[PDB]
Amino acid sequence: ARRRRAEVRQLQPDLVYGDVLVTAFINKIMRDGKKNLAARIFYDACKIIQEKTGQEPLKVFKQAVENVKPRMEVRSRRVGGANYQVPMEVSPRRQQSLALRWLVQAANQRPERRAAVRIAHELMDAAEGKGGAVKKKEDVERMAEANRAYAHYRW
Amino acid sequence: GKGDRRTRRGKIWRGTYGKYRPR
Amino acid sequence: ARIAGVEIPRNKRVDVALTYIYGIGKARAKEALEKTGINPATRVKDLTEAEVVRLREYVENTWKLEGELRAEVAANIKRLMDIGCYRGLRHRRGLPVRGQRTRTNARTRKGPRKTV
Amino acid sequence: IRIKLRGFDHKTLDASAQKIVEAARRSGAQVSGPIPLPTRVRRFTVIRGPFKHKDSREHFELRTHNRLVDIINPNRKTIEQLMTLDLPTGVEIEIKT
Amino acid sequence: PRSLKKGVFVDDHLLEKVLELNAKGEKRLIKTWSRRSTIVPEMVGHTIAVYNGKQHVPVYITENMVGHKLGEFAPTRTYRGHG
Amino acid sequence: EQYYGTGRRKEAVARVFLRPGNGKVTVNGQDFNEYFQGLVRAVAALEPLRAVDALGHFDAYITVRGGGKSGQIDAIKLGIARALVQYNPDYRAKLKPLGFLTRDARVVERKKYGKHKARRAPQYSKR
Amino acid sequence: ARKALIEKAKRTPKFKVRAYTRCVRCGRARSVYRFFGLCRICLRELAHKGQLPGVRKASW
Amino acid sequence: TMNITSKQMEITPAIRQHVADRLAKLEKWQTHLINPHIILSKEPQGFVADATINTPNGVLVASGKHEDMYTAINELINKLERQLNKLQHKGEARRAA
RNA sequence: ACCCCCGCCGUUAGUUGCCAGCGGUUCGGCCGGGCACUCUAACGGGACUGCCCGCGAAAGCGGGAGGAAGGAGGGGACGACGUCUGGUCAGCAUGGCCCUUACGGCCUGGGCGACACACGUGCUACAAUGCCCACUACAAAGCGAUGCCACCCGGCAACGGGGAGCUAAUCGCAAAAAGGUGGGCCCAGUUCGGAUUGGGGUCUGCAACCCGACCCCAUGAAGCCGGAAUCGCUAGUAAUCGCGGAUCAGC
Ligand SMILES: [Mg+2]
Ligand SMILES: [Mg+2]
Ligand SMILES: [Mg+2]
Ligand SMILES: [Mg+2]
Ligand SMILES: [Mg+2]
Ligand SMILES: [Mg+2]
Ligand SMILES: [Mg+2]
Ligand SMILES: [Mg+2]
Ligand SMILES: [Mg+2]
Ligand SMILES: [Mg+2]
Ligand SMILES: [Mg+2]
Ligand SMILES: [Mg+2]
Ligand SMILES: [Mg+2]
Ligand SMILES: [Mg+2]
Ligand SMILES: [Mg+2]
Ligand SMILES: [Mg+2]
Ligand SMILES: [Mg+2]
Ligand SMILES: [Mg+2]
Ligand SMILES: [Mg+2]
Ligand SMILES: [Mg+2]
Ligand SMILES: [Mg+2]
Ligand SMILES: [Mg+2]
Ligand SMILES: [Mg+2]
Ligand SMILES: [Mg+2]
Ligand SMILES: [Mg+2]
Ligand SMILES: [Mg+2]
Ligand SMILES: [Mg+2]
Ligand SMILES: [Mg+2]
Ligand SMILES: [Mg+2]
Ligand SMILES: [Mg+2]
Ligand SMILES: [Mg+2]
Ligand SMILES: [Mg+2]
Ligand SMILES: [Mg+2]
Ligand SMILES: [Mg+2]
Ligand SMILES: [Mg+2]
Ligand SMILES: [Mg+2]
Ligand SMILES: [Mg+2]
Ligand SMILES: [Zn+2]
Repeated sequence: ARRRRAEVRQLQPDLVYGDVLVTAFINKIMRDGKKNLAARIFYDACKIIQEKTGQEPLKVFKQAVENVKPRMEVRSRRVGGANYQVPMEVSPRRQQSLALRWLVQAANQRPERRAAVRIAHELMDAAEGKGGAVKKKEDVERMAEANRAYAHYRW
Repeated sequence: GKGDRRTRRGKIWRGTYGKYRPR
Repeated sequence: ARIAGVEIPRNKRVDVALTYIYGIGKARAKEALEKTGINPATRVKDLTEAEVVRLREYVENTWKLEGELRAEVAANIKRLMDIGCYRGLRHRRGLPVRGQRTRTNARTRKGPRKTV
Repeated sequence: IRIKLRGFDHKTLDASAQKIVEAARRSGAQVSGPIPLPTRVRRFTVIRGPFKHKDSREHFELRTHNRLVDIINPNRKTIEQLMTLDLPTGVEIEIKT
Repeated sequence: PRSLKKGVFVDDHLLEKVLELNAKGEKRLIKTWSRRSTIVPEMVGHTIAVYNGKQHVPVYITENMVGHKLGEFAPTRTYRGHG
Repeated sequence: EQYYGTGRRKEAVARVFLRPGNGKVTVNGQDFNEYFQGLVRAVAALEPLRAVDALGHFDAYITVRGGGKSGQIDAIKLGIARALVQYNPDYRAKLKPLGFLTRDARVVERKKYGKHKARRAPQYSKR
Repeated sequence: ARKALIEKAKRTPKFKVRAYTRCVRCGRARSVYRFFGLCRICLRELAHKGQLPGVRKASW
Repeated sequence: TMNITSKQMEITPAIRQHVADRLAKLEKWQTHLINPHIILSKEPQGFVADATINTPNGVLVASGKHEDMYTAINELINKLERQLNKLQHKGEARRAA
């Protein structure tokens, strides 16, 4: 809002990994406030990314994050008589937030049947650098680059 | 289906009891 | 054209497969499998010919089905429309039969919209 | 050996229990203190205006708070001078045993 | 519908009139205000004038029309269509 | 023989009974894990003693009533945290910056006339 | 149709169902509280004057 | 599509159709007239034609009053036009600088 | 600001509520016993930018401590002179105008539920973060003497017949549902979805044709996430799950 800037809400580290980042990612899997169901699935998935790829789910997770954190993005801003695609670097805060959102989203766009599976797989592909999540990330960065032109119109 | 009178979930909604939800 | 005039979905559970007969639902499904001694969970694909003859037999000779059912409903309404009762008047005019509102909605008996 | 207090006003239900507490403790012998029973709430909601204006109601309530006392070892020196007891208007009294 | 435990219903002020016509043998114009009333096997062949709100409707009764009420054959709303 | 705190959360209240022992825990005569079976939220109901190296050193007999499976969990977290600070008042720091020493007053906000819940307004239309 | 109507209400019916609550104060056919004998407008009015015991404005 | 309310008056499908025809003047602009709403009323003073229309860049709200109902219906239109035209071109005003 | 609720604490209060430890424990806090604790409903306490540092002419603002709560603690009640010739003569009151075997009054019946169409608000969905059967938990606020009805029985059931408890912190409505363990469905217009219709019953009621809610058999639609446009919500909120009450014979 108008006056002072909002405060970043602090998450209660998860009762399996104690990771602030992990918490957020679950709640992004959360639908109708049914948190436990969502909590289940995250862990379910780790079960899968442990067996299906033999090392720490956790570590894979934070890599899928660093590999979907977009660094520059565009933010529409009309100058004169045209709407310009203006290039700007994403706040640290927002890289997370986005990279979370896209991760889950990319996942639900998949054909394997349980949500439990997909979140694993998407988190698997995206951890390396493949994945429909990264495809959103990759795209967001080309949009920035292409428009390097209009970057003195940065605010 | 919260509106199909013919289920457990349904008789809860319509606020009744029947074969699919006895007491 | 097996049981009872309709060839039921194979590779499905007998109880739901039997629902794909006109005149048989979740109810009558439980019913014939008790009264002919068949697991509801066995796939139609895996029914003993004996179980076929058991199943088919009970079903055709106990409940009005398919064609004869439809003609009953038909003639049930045939009369209902010919006799001239309000229950039949709505039947003749495509309209709704259960005292519902016809100013708005009423679309399933009426059918996708007719503009002026 | 017990009295029950039902009224709409609380400065009075408390004041009258308080005095019967004082009546039978003075006058012998044991009194199990005035117990604050949970209030049963009759609420009224009503559209403020006379015509239309659905989403501007007024909120009304009717608190009927409860009170119970016990005079434990009875001793009808008390049971006498309770027929000589000063009860306010907005409270009704109940006795059984 | 109406419970089975109770009795299949006629207004009494009609039922008697029905049967007063059984003694002498049918058939009269029975003007009526009784849509409330079931049609009865004793009513067959008669022509009762059923009131719909405006009119006493001439209604002939037969075999196929017994379970229904008296208001079904004097419908109440006039509707020739829209436009 | 015993240590007590009172835990509260929404309409839930937690009565905690600590008795040093093998570390084992009970809720309403029922086993802890048996009662919160399949609720990952659980393991931090026992959390504050971990803030003070106390997992196995104390047992817990616990009554709880009212609210829901989770606020209940939360109140237990308050109640056990409450008791360790009577047992050991040098436990202020190392429990309060972890915030355990407080009781979040965040309850259901009231449904108001003219709205649909506390805050969800009804849907209108200019045109 | 008013006093004629409030009057038809006061009197005992030709059948038991036709019991309908009127306001005792204004005659209102609708929104009539059993507990008071009043409709919600009247209800609100006396309660405001104070002529309704225990009845106060609820704030919570 | 398009709706008309005749408040405490009785009007004809003729009169209605003319009103359809009148709002058409707005069609010129070639933007979307979404659920236009006309309300016709009689004051003591003469009649009143109200109107409320959403278009992709905003709403029209207007009120014509006149001894002649038809005239009131037109004045309504004159105001609506103006609004809409300003709605479609207030954008262009600031193109440069 | 003074009033109410929630948040922390203390006082008073101990049954119909509570049960930490002893004794029984008929295996039900059931009894002894106790008010500790939980609660209940009343009375005070507490937070004041008071303290610390810094910035400040000041008011104040930034920040740390102590505390359950910190800068207005979260919510409520409360709405200035006025505005919209805003709404209501159909709540009522009311000037005036108007009716007088009728523009009043009573009743039966019909209508207010009409259906080529258009709009607003909403319920349930289109499904696997899902649907179904089973079994297993955790609320709160309310209501309840032609009322709530335990429990027993007939009934697939709605219900019906018996029949105990309670003017109700006792007795009842009562099951909370989401949720939890388990099992079936395996991506299908389907075990999705539950409209429409046939048929058979239940209850209220003088009476359910017009026109009631409910149960069961059968039927099993549209609908594969919605154009232009557009609504809400800043935290215990939105989302999602059930529960009560008013009015009320029933709905
Ligand atoms: Mg995406
Ligand atoms: Mg279904
Ligand atoms: Mg749903
Ligand atoms: Mg079928
Ligand atoms: Mg209906
Ligand atoms: Mg209708
Ligand atoms: Mg509303
Ligand atoms: Mg409380
Ligand atoms: Mg567990
Ligand atoms: Mg809520
Ligand atoms: Mg009058
Ligand atoms: Mg009635
Ligand atoms: Mg009434
Ligand atoms: Mg206007
Ligand atoms: Mg201009
Ligand atoms: Mg005490
Ligand atoms: Mg400040
Ligand atoms: Mg103020
Ligand atoms: Mg005016
Ligand atoms: Mg008047
Ligand atoms: Mg007048
Ligand atoms: Mg009448
Ligand atoms: Mg009628
Ligand atoms: Mg109406
Ligand atoms: Mg709706
Ligand atoms: Mg189909
Ligand atoms: Mg289906
Ligand atoms: Mg009816
Ligand atoms: Mg289709
Ligand atoms: Mg599909
Ligand atoms: Mg959508
Ligand atoms: Mg959805
Ligand atoms: Mg759009
Ligand atoms: Mg806000
Ligand atoms: Mg409800
Ligand atoms: Mg009720
Ligand atoms: Mg009711
Ligand atoms: Zn009144």
